[PDB]
Amino acid sequence: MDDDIAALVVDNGSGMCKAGFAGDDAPRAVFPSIVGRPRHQGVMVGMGQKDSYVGDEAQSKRGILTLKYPIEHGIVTNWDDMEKIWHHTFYNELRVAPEEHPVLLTEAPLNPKANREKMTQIMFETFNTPAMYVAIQAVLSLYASGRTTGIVMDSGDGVTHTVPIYEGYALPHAILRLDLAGRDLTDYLMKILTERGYSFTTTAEREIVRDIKEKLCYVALDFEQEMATAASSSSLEKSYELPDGQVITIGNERFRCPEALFQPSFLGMESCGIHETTFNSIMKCDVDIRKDLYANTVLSGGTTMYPGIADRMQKEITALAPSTMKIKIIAPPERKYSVWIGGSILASLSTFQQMWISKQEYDESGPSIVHRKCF
Amino acid sequence: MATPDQKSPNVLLQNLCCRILGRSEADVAQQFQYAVRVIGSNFAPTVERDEFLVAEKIKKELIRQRREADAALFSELHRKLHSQGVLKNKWSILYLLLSLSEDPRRQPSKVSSYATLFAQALPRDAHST
Amino acid sequence: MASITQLFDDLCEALLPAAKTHLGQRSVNRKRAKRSLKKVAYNALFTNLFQDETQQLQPDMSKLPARNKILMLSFDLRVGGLGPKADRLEELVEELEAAPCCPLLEVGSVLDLLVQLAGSGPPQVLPRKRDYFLNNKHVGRNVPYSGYDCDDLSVFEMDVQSLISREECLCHSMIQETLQVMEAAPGTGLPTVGLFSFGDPCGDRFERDTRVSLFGALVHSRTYDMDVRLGLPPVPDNADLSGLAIKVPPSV
Amino acid sequence: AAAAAAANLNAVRETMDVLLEISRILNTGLDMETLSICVRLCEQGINPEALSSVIKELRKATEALKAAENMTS
Amino acid sequence: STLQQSLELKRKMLRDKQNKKNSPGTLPLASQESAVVEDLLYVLVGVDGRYVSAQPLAGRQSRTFLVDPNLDLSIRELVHRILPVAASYSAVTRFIEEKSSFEYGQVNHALAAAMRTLVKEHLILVSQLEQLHRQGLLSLQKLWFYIQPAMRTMDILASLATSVDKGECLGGSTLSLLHDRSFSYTGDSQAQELCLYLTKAASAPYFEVLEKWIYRGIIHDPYSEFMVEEHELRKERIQEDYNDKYWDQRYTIVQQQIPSFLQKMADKILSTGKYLNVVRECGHDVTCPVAKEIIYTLKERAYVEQIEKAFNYASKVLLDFLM
Amino acid sequence: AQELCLYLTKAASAPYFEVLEKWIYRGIIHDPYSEFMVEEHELRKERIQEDYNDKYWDQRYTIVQQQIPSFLQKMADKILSTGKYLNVVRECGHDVTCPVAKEIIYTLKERAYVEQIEKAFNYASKVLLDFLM
Amino acid sequence: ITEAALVRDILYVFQGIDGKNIKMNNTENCYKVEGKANLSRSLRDTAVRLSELGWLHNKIRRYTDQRSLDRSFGLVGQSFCAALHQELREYYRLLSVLHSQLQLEDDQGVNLGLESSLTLRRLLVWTYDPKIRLKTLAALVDHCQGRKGGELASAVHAYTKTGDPYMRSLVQHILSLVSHPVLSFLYRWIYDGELEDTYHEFFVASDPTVKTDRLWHDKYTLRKSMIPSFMTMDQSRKVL
Repeated sequence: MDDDIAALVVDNGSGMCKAGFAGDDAPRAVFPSIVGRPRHQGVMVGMGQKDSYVGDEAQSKRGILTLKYPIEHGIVTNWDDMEKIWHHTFYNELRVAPEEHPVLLTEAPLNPKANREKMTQIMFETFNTPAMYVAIQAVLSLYASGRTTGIVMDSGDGVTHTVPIYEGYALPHAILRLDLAGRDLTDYLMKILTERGYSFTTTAEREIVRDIKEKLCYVALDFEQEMATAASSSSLEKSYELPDGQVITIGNERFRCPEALFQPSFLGMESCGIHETTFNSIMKCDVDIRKDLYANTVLSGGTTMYPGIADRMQKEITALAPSTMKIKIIAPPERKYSVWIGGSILASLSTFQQMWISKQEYDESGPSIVHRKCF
Repeated sequence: MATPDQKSPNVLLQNLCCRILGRSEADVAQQFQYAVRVIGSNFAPTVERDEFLVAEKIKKELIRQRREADAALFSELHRKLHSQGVLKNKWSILYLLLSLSEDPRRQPSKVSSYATLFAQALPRDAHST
Repeated sequence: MASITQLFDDLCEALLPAAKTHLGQRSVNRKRAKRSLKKVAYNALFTNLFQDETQQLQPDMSKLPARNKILMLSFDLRVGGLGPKADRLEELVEELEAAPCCPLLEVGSVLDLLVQLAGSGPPQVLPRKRDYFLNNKHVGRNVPYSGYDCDDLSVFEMDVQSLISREECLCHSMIQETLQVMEAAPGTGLPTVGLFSFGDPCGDRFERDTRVSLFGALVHSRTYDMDVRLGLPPVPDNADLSGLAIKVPPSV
Repeated sequence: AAAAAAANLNAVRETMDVLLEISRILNTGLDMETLSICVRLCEQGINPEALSSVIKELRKATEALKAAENMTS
Repeated sequence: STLQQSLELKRKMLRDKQNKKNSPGTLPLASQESAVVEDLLYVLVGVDGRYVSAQPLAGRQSRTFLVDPNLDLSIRELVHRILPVAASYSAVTRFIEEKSSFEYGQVNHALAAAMRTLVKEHLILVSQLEQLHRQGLLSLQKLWFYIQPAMRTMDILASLATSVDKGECLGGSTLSLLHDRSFSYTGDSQAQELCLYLTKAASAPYFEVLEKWIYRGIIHDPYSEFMVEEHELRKERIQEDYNDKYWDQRYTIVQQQIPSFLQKMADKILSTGKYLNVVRECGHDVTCPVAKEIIYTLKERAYVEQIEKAFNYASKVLLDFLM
Repeated sequence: AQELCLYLTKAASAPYFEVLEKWIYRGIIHDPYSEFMVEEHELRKERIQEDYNDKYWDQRYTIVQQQIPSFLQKMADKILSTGKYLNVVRECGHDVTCPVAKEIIYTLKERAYVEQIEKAFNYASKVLLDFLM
Repeated sequence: ITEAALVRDILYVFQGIDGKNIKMNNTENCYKVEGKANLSRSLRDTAVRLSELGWLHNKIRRYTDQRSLDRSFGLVGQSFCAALHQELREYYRLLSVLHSQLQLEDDQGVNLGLESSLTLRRLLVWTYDPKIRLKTLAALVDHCQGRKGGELASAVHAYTKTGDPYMRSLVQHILSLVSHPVLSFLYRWIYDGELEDTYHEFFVASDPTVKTDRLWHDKYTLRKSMIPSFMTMDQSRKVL
């Protein structure tokens, strides 16, 4: 068995980091982009508690750890803690030496060049990786769609981006970022559940409300019609039993919560709806490629997993795009993991193996290679 | 910088239809299909590859049009064409030109009668094509 | 909707070669081949994704209506002597385009793919037997007055001759294959290499040297031929003049 | 939906017949079931030029794989 | 002869299937060599030579040959060394031809078919050697060398056939015996490969029956070869009788029919098929989405993982049905 | 052989179906060899009205049982009635153009010819009923 | 005795014809080699081996002649005989190819000791698979002897249970071909009420004497013996 050293695939979602090997159909490791450090250094030091836990290990130690997220609203906020999280992932979950494997990294849309540079420096100097690449998550999802022109809708928990791409090149003038994602929808769902009489106040109850949203919330094709149906019929109403056996009832919140994608004011968000964000990104794009972008609208990220999101996006884009524009919204069933799938797809290309930035190229160009070598 | 090469009948028919109708191939799809259907099953084993018959027919037509001078000019043109070795299927070219010829008299604006004679040409069918 | 990765996985699975009956190694080879084929497939799918504009394929036929490409293929078929088949293909293409409720949203794109799939389909087509009614030229109610022209008769004769020749050619090819199988060298061509033969020492250098040396029997010669007449190097002409030198094996 | 399913089935049958004729002239090894799968993929917006290049590459890969299977069996 | 034992195996398998189916000193040295070549070429086809004739087979013994006493002692010893291969060939052919009867069940029939294919390959080799002799290209030492590996292969195959015949192994017991023989060839990579091919072929119908049982809860076992046997329980008493005749008596495990390579997973297969049969008997039509071709493999127990997956699927379906 | 026999049967029915069509659409027997399942007998029309026997209805056209095709045997009576009606209409001086006149094709599996015959019979019956009323 | 004469006799036996030196022994119901001394005992055994194939051929031809003349075999029986004739035609085509190869070997005159030369052993090898095919066909004929209609269909289904994959495939093809008319008649009766059972071969029976008052009760009956073994009793009842 030829042990072809698999490239590393790291999907950095706004809510959760997902990582694995190139050529895998899914990331091998998928954990929240959270790094936890022990809340009480004193008592648990004797019990072999790590000073910090990352990913799933942070969740397992959440009782004794203070969790920190080195990626905030989809943006890396702690480069040292993000590097520690990646190291923990590599050595414990994947159990691989990053010095022996090329690493394909993902980035948020509009990630600062300097932030890319600092990440590259950390990757090249701490992990001594033989090769690396930094790709925009939405670009990888677009590559997973087999397209070179289009708009990728990557929606994690912390941030939403709209990234127009033409002939394989992203359209920076048409790239849009929306700081509204699964976290905001989860907080809105928690609010509406508290209004419904189910009390969710703890970070554990907040996570319960998030899971409830992920399981029972859906995106209405017509938010007002679904809200009216839930108000006039319990067919859209759903009961949910809490782990303590308390039954909560959710009605239009099943669709009012994701209705914020079209009407973010429904969540109390001042952000534009998905239709307005899509329209603005298309208008910021070239008119000649706008037709193909509408025809190549890819849904990505965990927040694209909402049932009904595809129909809502179709309706909204049709109402917002030119009537002559061929609009096609692609909502892959794996769009919760679309980032990881796209990274695996992209990293699997033979011609891409020459596109990795090697450790030698990093040492030659330094951290600025991210701004100088990856275009 | 174009070198003569055998191109598929579809390309030639498309260009011909575009120039004849003066419209895009999309606008002549029905006509293109009809022409394609008729043309696609038509091989001429019965046509006699003899320029002399075509030349005689052209001369007779010109005489009918009282254009004996034009007939002489046509003869000279045919002689020049024979001098050049550019065309291989001259009988076909002459037949096509004669068939697509439109009488300027039909000079005038009409032609006196159409008493087609048995004269005609050969049937070549005698050979096992 | 299924993912593009999932759709390509399904395509690769359906397109995967039917495993030859060899159980064991072919399963692992199939998994590795599936991964490799996926990589190749994506390379072809994204051949133009990162290809410079300079490899702009010819703009002509791409702007042509799919119907026009279908008409081109019909014309070639008619020229190809498939007139009835050309007519049937044209009828079916008109019907497919005429379908007022195509349940596929990319039916036009599907036709475009089929044009792009022209020449990509599977092919010996057993010649269509003459329907008794099809060749019944003189069996009809409204028989048009025709001559005695037997052009169609000559075509039918040629078709029958082709059928007979095809049966004879199939017989000759089958005979040649069966004799050629029976004609392999003694002990050659066996499917269980080495199980009923002393396996050819092509693999291991030690085994190779043993075979060419006949388990080390050969001193100065190496051979793959089992029918070689063994000879020794001739006596040097200078042996009576210079004596007999100990032959030193060449250092190479 | 039932009418849509029946229309899709009839369309698949018509496409399979047309594809069979094209395939017979085409002498390349494309099957009906793979064609249906591609049609589902093509309905998802795959570029027909990309699809053709992929099909050609798949046929070459299938021939290489058949040679490999014949050598390994 | 092996033919009588194989015919008896056919009759026994027929009974099991019916129960399952309720439906020279003066010759010149070169001329002696040539005559011996002709006799050996006949014996490889089971034909007596002019100077070397086969003795009649007494019982389930290897075929004996009578050799002309006037042959060279060294030649006679080489002939006696080769004659074992021809005796093994004749015995194998007799067994193959007898157990090839439909009465022998699909597994034994497939085994005989594989043996017939290998016998055909042996005959092809022998025909090429005969041609070389006719070409004058065949020496006695070259023949001995070329047949030595073939002799060993045929002897191993004949020993396996004789062991199966002595054990009258059938179905799952036959599959267990095949597995054990494959382990017996652990030191013989070529014999191991041959046994692996044979085992995969014999498991193909057995794996088909297993697939049918695990995916449909239907035993489509005409020869009663699977490790799970169905007993007709009166459904009226399956609900009526305090005994779970539907769960416990409708399907029973045939311990002798447990394949040795499946023995570790047999119980999971049994439970899966029991659950599927209950679901069908419950009036829920179950289309198994996990139905896949089961292939015998010697190094990888992929079938075991597939059986575990099927067991889990059936368990999930049954749990959902019950809830 | 089944295909060959089917081709042969269709060919042999072509003139027979033509005769049937002529009878059903015009009530005219153009049968030089008396092969159709319906045989015409010359009944004196003058005495057809005079004689108590419906010689026009009963004697002008007779069924040839031996000429009844086995595949048409189940429809023979309907064919007879259709031709009788057409003959009556012609004898009434009403020229009847059968609007349901279609080519009759021999079919082995489908009795499509039977359904067409029934349609023609219904058309003739309706025309006759309107004429009588 | 030249080998070529034996070749000619073997080709005749493959054609079911007695050779000049090999004749069918009616007492042994096999071709017997004429007692001329020049036959090798090994050659004699080879002649017997070929005469087994000739005996099978003659048996097949006897069956074909016996059933081709029997109008009482009915449409289903005729279809089964036709399928058997088609398989026999394939066998005869193969035999013709082998005969042409033997003629080429005889005409070339050279005792080429090449592995391709037509040896009696090579002939036996080339006919080994045909021998298995013919053995399978003969066993099928023997098991199907005396069976007709649904009993013939049941016998065919019984032969489908063979373990030999080549025999299994062949029997599956033959079963499908014979059932296509049989299933057509059966299904036409059970769905459309058409009963072209000249030999009363279909599993649905109609009593023409049953009045309409008992039509539902008595008019239609099941020919249980004519029930194909590929149909269940519950399926048969539903069809009825």
